[PDB]
This record gives sequence, C-alpha cells and structure tokens, in this order.
Amino acid sequence: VDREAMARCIEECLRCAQACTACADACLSEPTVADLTKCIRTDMDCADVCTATAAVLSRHTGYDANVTRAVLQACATVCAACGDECARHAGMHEHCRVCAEACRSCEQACQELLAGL
Amino acid sequence: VDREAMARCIEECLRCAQACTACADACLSEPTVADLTKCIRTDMDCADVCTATAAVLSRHTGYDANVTRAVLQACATVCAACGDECARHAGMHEHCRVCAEACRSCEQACQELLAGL
Amino acid sequence: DREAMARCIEECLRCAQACTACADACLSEPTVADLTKCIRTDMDCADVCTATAAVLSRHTGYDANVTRAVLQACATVCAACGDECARHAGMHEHCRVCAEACRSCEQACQELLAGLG
Amino acid sequence: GGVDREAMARCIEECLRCAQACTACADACLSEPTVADLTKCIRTDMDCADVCTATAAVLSRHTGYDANVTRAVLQACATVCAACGDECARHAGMHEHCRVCAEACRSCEQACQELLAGLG
Ligand SMILES: [Cu+]
Ligand SMILES: [Cu+]
Ligand SMILES: [Cu+]
Ligand SMILES: [Cu+]
Ligand SMILES: [Cu+]
Ligand SMILES: [Cu+]
Ligand SMILES: [Cu+]
Ligand SMILES: [Cu+]
Ligand SMILES: [Cu+]
Ligand SMILES: [Cu+]
Ligand SMILES: [Cu+]
Ligand SMILES: [Cu+]
Ligand SMILES: [Cu+]
Ligand SMILES: [Cu+]
Ligand SMILES: [Cu+]
Repeated sequence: VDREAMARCIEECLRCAQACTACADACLSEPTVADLTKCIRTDMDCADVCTATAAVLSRHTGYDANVTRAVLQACATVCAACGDECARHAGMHEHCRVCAEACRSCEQACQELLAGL
Repeated sequence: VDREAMARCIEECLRCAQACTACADACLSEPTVADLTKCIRTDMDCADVCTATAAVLSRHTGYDANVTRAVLQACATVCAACGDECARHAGMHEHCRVCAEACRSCEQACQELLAGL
Repeated sequence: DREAMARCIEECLRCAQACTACADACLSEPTVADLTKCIRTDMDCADVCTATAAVLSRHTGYDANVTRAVLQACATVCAACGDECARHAGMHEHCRVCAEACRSCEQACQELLAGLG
Repeated sequence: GGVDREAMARCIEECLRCAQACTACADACLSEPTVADLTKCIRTDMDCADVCTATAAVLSRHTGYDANVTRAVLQACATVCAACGDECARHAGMHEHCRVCAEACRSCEQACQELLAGLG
C-alpha cells in the first residue's frame, strides 16, 4: 500500500476514535440515554479498535502484513457496525449523524488499504 | 456463553500486554537493539491489540458477535506473530522467551473463545 | 522500585479493564440515566490507566518528570472514579468492585510517586 | 462556556496531529541505521502519542465534567509534549522526521497550556 494512503488511513482512525468518543458522551447526556446504550457501547468498541489500528498501521513495514490485514479487517468490521448503529439515530441526533459519517470514512479507508495490501 | 473462557481470555490479554511491553522496553535497552526492531514493533502491536481486545470482550451491552469475532481473530493473529518473532530471540534474551510464552497462551485463549462462541 | 513499577503497570491494566466492565454494566442497568457520571468517569479512568501502563513500561529514570506527571494524572482520575463508583456501590456490586480496583491503582501510583521523589 | 469549548476543540485537534507526528517519528527512528542512538526519542514519542490520544478522549467528554481530572490530564499532556519536543529537537538537524515531530509537540504543548490557563 501507498505510504500516503497509510498516513490517510491512520488519520481516519485517530479521527474516528475521537468522533466515537464525542458521540458516546453526547448520548450519555441525552434524556433518552436508555435508548442509546448500544450506540454508546459500539462507539466505545470502535474507539478502542481504531486507536489500536492507528498504532499498528504506524509501524507497518510490509513484513508480517498478516498482522496489518487482521487489524484492518477488525477495524473495518467495527467501524461498519458503529456506523450502522449511529445511522439508526442520525435523524434524531446530529451527533450520531456526524459519527456515522466518520465511521463510514474510516471503514472505507480500511477497506481500501486491505484491497491494496 | 462460555463465560469462564471469556474471563480467561481477558486475563490472558492483560498478562500478554504487560509481557509484550516489558519485552519491547528490554529490547530497546539492548546493545543489539538494531537487530531487535521487528521484535519491538510486533511487541507494541500485540500489546495495543491485547488491551483493545480485553476492553471489547469486557462489554456485554448490545453485544455483536461480528465485532467480537473480528477482534478475537485479530488478537489471535497478532499474538501468533509476536510469539514467532520473540521465539527467534528467546535463546539470547530471557525477556523474549517470557514474552513468547505469554503470546502463545493468549493466542490459545483467543482461539478457544472463538471456537466456543 | 522495579518491582513497584511492575506492580503499578499491572494495576493500571487491571483498573482499565475494571472500569470498562463497570461502565458496560451501568449501560445495561434500567436506571442507566442515574449512572451517567459513573460511566463517563469510568471511561476517563480506563483511557488514562491505559496510557499510564504504557508510559510506565518505558520509564528509564532520566525524564522522571514525564513519569511523575502521568502518575499524578492517573492517581487523580483513579481517585475521582473511585469516589463516583462508591456512590453506587451499595446498589450495584459492579460499582463496588470497580471502586476497589480504582483504589488499588491509585495507591500503586502514589507509592511510585513517593519512591521517585 | 463558549471560548472554553473552542479551546478544547483546538487542543483535541492538536493532540490528534501530535499523536500521528509522534508515531511517524517513532517508526522512522526504528528504521534508521543509527536506531541505537534514538531509543529515548522512540520511547518519548510513544509516551507522547499515548498521552495525546487519552487527552483528546478526556477533552471530548462533557457529561459529568470534573475540572480537576481534566486539568491533571492536560498537565500530563503538556509535560510529555514538552519532553518529546526536547528530545526530537536534539535530532532535528540530522532527521527531518524529528524536526517535524518537535514542531507538532510544541504546538500541542501550547494548546494544552492555553487550556490549563483558561479553565482554572
Ligand atoms: Cu452510534
Ligand atoms: Cu448514536
Ligand atoms: Cu450520537
Ligand atoms: Cu454515534
Ligand atoms: Cu524481549
Ligand atoms: Cu518479545
Ligand atoms: Cu524479542
Ligand atoms: Cu463508577
Ligand atoms: Cu458499576
Ligand atoms: Cu464503577
Ligand atoms: Cu458505577
Ligand atoms: Cu523525538
Ligand atoms: Cu527523534
Ligand atoms: Cu524522528
Ligand atoms: Cu521525534
């Protein structure tokens, strides 16, 4: 994969983690928090996996590409799941709309890197 | 289910992350550090993925087996890779021997949970 | 102090996991709306403990100012998280357990702070 | 209030940029033939990236806000960014990756210090 595409994917992961954390926090402050618990949980998983993925991608050398691939697959899966749950709430909550978009961009960047590896 | 296997896997991830970070640090202090850079990188990847995996496994609200499986697969893959690289240096460095064993035990615990889910 | 360092790293990793588990358990409570500060403080504590475990693993003794500043942050957040979990500990065993993990990590951090000088 | 939330957003952005700069520097140092001379740089890069990502997360949360916690995390971030900048600056003449990282650390340090002065 391109070193520039790798840097772009790292940036997407770092930004997606932050977007998810912001959304989880916003959901926690909603009066309807009891209806947003899966959103919050999936936000937390996505942040944790994105954070790990950003770090792993920063050290990618092409040797043991199996590690990089496995981490990207996990990140794409969690970003997709988080985006799906945020998108369910996006009509009611702008924070969920914003987070869904960040999750989709990270998902796509991870898939692009997976295809290029 | 397999609540005991889940608890065991979480514990293994926490132990493995510490073993990996200790190994990375010890490699950085070796006079032969230039020969240990893949070990260091893979140690760091393994610690990062193990701590994310322990976090994801600890969460039951809004459980999504797709996420759980993907993260476990990533953890098993990175633990296997880290174990392999540490094992190359285990004859020369006790820190690498110890880390390899921790990686193998975590790999097996992840695989066991994957099979039981 | 190498033993106290290893103990503190272990405490930080365990405290992060305990906080994650508590946050998740609170998210699944029907009274989740009453537990939002607990959840938020759990999330902060996990994030700070995770960073602290990593930073302590690389401590070399020179640049003790980094180690001290991170330990102070970890002790502060652990104490705050323990205080908030303890508010709910009579009603929720998960909060009781989490408070105890926060206290043990707080003390391990303070012990290292006193020994670094 | 309003000015605080904008200063927080600025600091979050700086932390995310700084973490990436630090991880790029750490990786580049690991690939240098002179890696044995760059081990403190690598370690401090990793500390800075870890603390920056934690700090960005803490700053993103407003539910149940506790200024004492937020200040302690910002102090840690300011301290580690200053330390990382100092160590990268030692190598900046020889390595562009270290020069770039030093500048990112200084900008993040200042954003954290701005928030420390303003909150608090
Ligand atoms: Cu969501
Ligand atoms: Cu949402
Ligand atoms: Cu949201
Ligand atoms: Cu969301
Ligand atoms: Cu080792
Ligand atoms: Cu190792
Ligand atoms: Cu090794
Ligand atoms: Cu709590
Ligand atoms: Cu709890
Ligand atoms: Cu708690
Ligand atoms: Cu609680
Ligand atoms: Cu540096
Ligand atoms: Cu450097
Ligand atoms: Cu550098
Ligand atoms: Cu640097």
